[PDB]
Amino acid sequence: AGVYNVELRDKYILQDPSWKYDRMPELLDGKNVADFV
Amino acid sequence: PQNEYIEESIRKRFDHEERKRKKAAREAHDASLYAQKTRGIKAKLYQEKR
Amino acid sequence: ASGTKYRMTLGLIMNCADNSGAKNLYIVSVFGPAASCGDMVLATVKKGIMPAIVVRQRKAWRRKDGVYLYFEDNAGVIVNPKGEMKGSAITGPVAKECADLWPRIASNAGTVV
Amino acid sequence: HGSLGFLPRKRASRQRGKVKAFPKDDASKPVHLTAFLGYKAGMTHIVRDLDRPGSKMHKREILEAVTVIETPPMVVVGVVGYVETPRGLRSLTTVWAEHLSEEVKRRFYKNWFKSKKKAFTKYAKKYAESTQSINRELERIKKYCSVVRVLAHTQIRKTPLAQKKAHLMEIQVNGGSVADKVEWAREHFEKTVDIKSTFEQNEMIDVIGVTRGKGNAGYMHRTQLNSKIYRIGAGDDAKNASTDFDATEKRITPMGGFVRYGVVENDFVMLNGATPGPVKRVLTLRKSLLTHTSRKALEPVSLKWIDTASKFGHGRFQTPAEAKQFLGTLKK
Amino acid sequence: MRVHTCYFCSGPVYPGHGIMFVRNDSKVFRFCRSKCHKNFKMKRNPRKVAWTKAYRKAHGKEMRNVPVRYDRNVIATTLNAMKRVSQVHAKRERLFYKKRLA
Amino acid sequence: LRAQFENSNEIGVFSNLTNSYALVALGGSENFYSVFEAELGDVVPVVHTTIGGTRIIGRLTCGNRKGLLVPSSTTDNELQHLRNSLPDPVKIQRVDERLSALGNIVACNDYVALVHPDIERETEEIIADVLDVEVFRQNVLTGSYCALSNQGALVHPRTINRGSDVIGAGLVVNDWCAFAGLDTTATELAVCESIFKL
RNA sequence: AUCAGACGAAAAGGUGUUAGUUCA
RNA sequence: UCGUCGCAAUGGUAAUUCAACUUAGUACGAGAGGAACCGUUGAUUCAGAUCAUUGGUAUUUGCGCGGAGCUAUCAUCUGCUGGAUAACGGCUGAACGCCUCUAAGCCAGAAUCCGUGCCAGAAAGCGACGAGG
RNA sequence: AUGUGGAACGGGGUAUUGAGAUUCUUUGUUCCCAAGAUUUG
Repeated sequence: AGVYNVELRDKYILQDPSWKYDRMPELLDGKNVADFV
Repeated sequence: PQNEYIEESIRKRFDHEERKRKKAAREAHDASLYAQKTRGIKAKLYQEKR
Repeated sequence: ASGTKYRMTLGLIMNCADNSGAKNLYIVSVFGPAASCGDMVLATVKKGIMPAIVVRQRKAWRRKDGVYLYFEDNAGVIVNPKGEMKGSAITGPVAKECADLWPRIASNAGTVV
Repeated sequence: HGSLGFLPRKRASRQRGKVKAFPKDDASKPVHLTAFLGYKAGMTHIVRDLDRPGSKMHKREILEAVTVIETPPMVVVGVVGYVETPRGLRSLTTVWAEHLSEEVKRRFYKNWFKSKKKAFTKYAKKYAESTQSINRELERIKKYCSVVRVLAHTQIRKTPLAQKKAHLMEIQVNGGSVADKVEWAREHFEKTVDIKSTFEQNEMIDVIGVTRGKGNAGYMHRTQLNSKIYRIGAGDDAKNASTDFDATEKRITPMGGFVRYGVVENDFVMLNGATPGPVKRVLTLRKSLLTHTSRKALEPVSLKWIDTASKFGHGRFQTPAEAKQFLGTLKK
Repeated sequence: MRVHTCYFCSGPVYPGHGIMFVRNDSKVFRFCRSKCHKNFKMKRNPRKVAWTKAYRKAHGKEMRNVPVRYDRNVIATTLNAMKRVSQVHAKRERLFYKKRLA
Repeated sequence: LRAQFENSNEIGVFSNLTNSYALVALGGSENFYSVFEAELGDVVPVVHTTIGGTRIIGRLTCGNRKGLLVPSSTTDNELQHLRNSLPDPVKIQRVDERLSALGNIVACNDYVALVHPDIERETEEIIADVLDVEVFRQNVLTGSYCALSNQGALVHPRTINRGSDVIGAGLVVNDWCAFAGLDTTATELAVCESIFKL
């Protein structure tokens, strides 16, 4: 308790396991990539 | 439980008896050591009691 | 209670967002002096001493990253001394610490922010 | 002044941070350097998520008052042999490298323009003329030493600093045998090592440095502790200020260079917090004396986005490049 | 991370910089700088400020909450599309500036 | 499932239990989340996602079983992560409304939702369309005051969670399983189970 | 003698002793 | 003679910490009470501080703003750790065939002590090293 | 201390400012220049 690492990517329904374990862009060149994709 | 639950549990560590015997044998030495090491008012009270 | 106190804007006159019949509840004393955004503190009704979690805080509250956000006013939602919200329903944004301080206060809140 | 740990307060003479206590080493440890000299590039705050068990912000992004330290790769240009004596630790013999830069040679010369600039010139002569003498000096070190440290000079030329005299610090090679330490330094003589080799950036580095002179107010050497590095960005890397989230390329140098330091061109180390001493100051990044296992050291760094708002002056954008199309076409 | 737009200066807002304001009507206002925040507190009209981008746009001087499944190919295509869109926007802005100057 | 997250009995406030998935919030006890996983997590995913960094996001989560139409105050990155974390069948939507605590405001029973009396009709209809449950604008915090589910969680005294007026906050009522807090009264829990045909 | 000795808290306590006396 | 890069005789010392939510309504406890426990969040007070970013700035006498930089946790860092022990508890074991923490001894064990770390260094403390006839 | 020399200008950048001006940097110009005394060794 308090030292166990819990990953939210494991509990995913993504088709590609690699995509679920890989982060996605958030902001790029002053523009929110995550909010504009 | 209720009432004398602790007494009931006792009725229902065994090494304490062996420890008590060791303490009893060392009690004679402990009394002399405590009396010789006591200082102040406590030393006078212990001497008066003895 | 619930949650751990964190360094934030000690905004909460603490406007009683909770629908306890009081629009404003001036903070009489800080429970456990000022209370951060979402921290319950003793508050004597200013308009309309009881705990008052600051659902909205006029002072800019540094976020988790450090994003300081300032609400319209230092609104302390009225909370009963037990911990539950004294008012039927809180109004305006409800701070995340107010949810931690009292889930009922966040539950009573129409808006949680 | 209540803490007499720092009282009496007197200004530290040497600007360079002095390693009063090097980390302990053993043969099991591989031969490695314990300290690396850096320059106070800047310390803007950059966002980063915190993956920490039990954290209130577990898996939540956090803006962090981190610190960029310009770290030109250090050059080892000599060795010192330390004999364990009942009266202390004595320097047996010092074996310098054959060839030295003008900058490190300048360190010895107060003026450097005086007459002939003869620093180690005959020493360079006898070094090549009699390599066997250096072999005997190396043999004497390996035979009669316990603590081997390496002479290292700063590549200020890479940095945008007016100072020409290369700061020389006696970094200590740690791990392995004394002969192994001598061999590593000998094969590394007249060669430079990046801080990325010295520190892995997951390591907790207790950077030490001299506090600035307030105008005895300030100017005192201090040892920061519990400062894990966040990104040892190399100078050639233009993606150093571009993390995975802010993939768009951006140099660690923000708009308007750095405050009273200029741009960064060489390797740097990213580390949260602040350290004593003003901008562009020689900072002693060194291995931690204690192998602290705090969860902050255990958790890795996953930097969200590097702030690159304007240095000296004021900037409302991460880089001008994105601001070029962000604002309308200028009069020009 | 989302880059908000300033209410007064109409500029990007980065974490740590700027001021965020919340109104009684659940309205969020962002100020790019202290001067923008001071102007907002002074009830300054955004269209009445020469330096404000709102006035520049409406004066002739200038020209998704639905969740979606992640796709690596879509992100890769969008990376080049954003650069192409920015280049096209820059060319259009340059043409507009040249026409305005003439 | 009358279980309390850590020592907090506000199961509904902590988790917005719905038939398809229980909209739990991050910060709850790992064992309690596993307990919620054991009770109804398999049928109703109990992923603890703090909407907008709130541990009581379940109170404010306006996402029901058919549609995760939670308020837009939920973090976009978390919502995007939850969209990948949860199955696409749940109509995940961001309810951009002034009443950010729409889940507390709306008693979004899987059969028929019950929005707040002052809740926006368009926002209620949008939440109703995603949740596939007809909204009923009707304390204002209908979801927080009274637990709502297709199975049936009776109504507040004006009471679940040891007579707490906020039955919805105390009890995480879902069509698959009408969960509640550990402090829920035995008579109240039995009545809720009887209301839920259990 | 861990408060040596050399220059009243002192009554006592000494599973602290050294020698001897008495009864034994 | 001028420097380089170091050792340390000798002092001083610091962080005091708790507080509140999990870890907990946790084992144990009829139960209440409540461990062990685990991180996080902060905070009482005090110390050395950087001055990046921000607030103030303030003869830029540039243009109220105010650069370049300074001050301000008002932007931020930020305060160590291994043995020996006190009481007490034990092991071994005589005296006092056994027994007996103790008498020869040892271990565990205090917020105690010692060192470690930090701050200095001995203007007359030293070593290696480069450059008077 | 005869040089990628240093420094001052002509400046420019950085920002300030909110169309205008200013101030670390400069393959530009020039000044400066093997820059003199004192002190010991």
